Amino acid sequence: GAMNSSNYAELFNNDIKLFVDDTNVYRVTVHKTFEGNVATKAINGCIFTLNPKTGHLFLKIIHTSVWAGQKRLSQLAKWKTAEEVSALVRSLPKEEQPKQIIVTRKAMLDPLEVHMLDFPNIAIRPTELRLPFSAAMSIDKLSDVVMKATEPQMVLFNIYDDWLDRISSYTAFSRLTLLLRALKTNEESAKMILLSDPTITIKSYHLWPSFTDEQWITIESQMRDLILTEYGRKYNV
Amino acid sequence: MNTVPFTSAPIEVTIGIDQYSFNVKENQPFHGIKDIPIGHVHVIHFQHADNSSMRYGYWFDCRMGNFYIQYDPKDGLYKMMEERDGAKFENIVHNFKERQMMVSYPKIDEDDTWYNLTEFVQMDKIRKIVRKDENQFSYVDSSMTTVQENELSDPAHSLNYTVINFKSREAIRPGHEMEDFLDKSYYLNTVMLQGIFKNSSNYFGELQFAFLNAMFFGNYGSSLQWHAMIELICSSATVPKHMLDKLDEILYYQIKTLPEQYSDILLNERVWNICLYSSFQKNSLHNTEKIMENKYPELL
Repeated sequence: GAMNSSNYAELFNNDIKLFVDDTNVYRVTVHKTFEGNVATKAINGCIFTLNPKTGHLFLKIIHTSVWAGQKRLSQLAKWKTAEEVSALVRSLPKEEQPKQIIVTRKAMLDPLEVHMLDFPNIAIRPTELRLPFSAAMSIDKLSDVVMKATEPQMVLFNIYDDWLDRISSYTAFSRLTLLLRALKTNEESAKMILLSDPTITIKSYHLWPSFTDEQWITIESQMRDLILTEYGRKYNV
Repeated sequence: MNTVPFTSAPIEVTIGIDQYSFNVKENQPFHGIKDIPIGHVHVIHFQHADNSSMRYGYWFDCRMGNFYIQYDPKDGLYKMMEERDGAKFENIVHNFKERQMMVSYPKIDEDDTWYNLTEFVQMDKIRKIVRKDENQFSYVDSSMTTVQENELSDPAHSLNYTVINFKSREAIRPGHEMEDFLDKSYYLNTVMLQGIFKNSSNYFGELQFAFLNAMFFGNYGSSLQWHAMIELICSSATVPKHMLDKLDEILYYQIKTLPEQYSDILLNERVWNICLYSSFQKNSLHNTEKIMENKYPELL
């Protein structure tokens, strides 16, 4: 059944699993037409498919061409997500195929279940966790590869950089969720915290800066303060 | 007009014959039911006064043999049996009729209710859903599970309804996942109608039989099957016009006949709301929508 606070350690056990977030698959700008009506223009999107144990990120770029001449796009986006995740599982060797796929939005359950009928032993699960994976497009290098795509493309990343050389998956996932939660609550402030010290750079093969263990504690503190500051604004408490 | 004699009535019991029912007292001189209309299946059903649990009964067609009921004190139920001796049977019935120890199948001449509930139901189809090939009649009760319910435990006592599963390889063509899930026309028309049922009459016969088992025995699995077969039609964008018009009539008589007090347990809110208000066929079931809105507006 549903993944929650109670069964959280299950994310970091040795059973292969993937999170699938469809938030950024169908993306539009809303604008006025010449006649003063409203229309949308699609921009490139992405499926965010993540192994929370290894940090392996399967970023399937959704090019605006996949929407051309299609109707009910927000519905189609769920099915195209399910199609691409099914295609990704079939592309993996059997011993790399997930035993579970956790969808961040309940509306993905039926589309993914129907696309995965060929895999009856892969459990499709919702989560009660409110995960901030919508903020993936606030990671500059992920945003850059999505916007520059001229065709459908899969790009492979490790969303934890080299962190697992020093910390456990549990701690790496907690750092990732805190960074993404901050970027989601106040993107400008979060990016300011991450790049304020020019001496700390992002390696060409990394997503995040090369912080020492001590600098990560300071960064993590600054992110928690940002989240509480913002919370005391939303609610005035 | 055919007769089902009873040897005796040793235990107090409510007896149903199709949509009618009669209370019989312990050792009441009851010897059966006469004037049963030829040309339809019938169901004779029982609920003991001392254990209202296990409604049970027998589907039969008097054209297929001479049937009688006899209480079995060992198995503790009223059993249907076939009398192979024609003259013995005619002599039993004539005696009981002469002594007027039989109730008359109380059909009002204007009333097409039973025809309308059993229009497509054929004994030969019942005998494939309820497998006991040594008898020409079919036993059903409250507790019998379906082949589908057993998949998700005694196979000899199962209801072998056609398995319908919207999230199954049978229901979904590879490469048409979204299309086949949101529009079930290929599942209805190619898999079920052309493939398994061969024609709409057999499909309707099974739908009608599932409803009747749900209503007469409170058979939960039958109720699931009745709703699945309705939902498969209402969720198909492409259905022959004759099937939609016939479905509206079928469902109208089923909703008309259902005891008002059993809507809570025999009607699935989700299926009916979806079928009448959201589905492709939301505007194709005028008679059913009108009787449902006037009789069960709470459910909707």
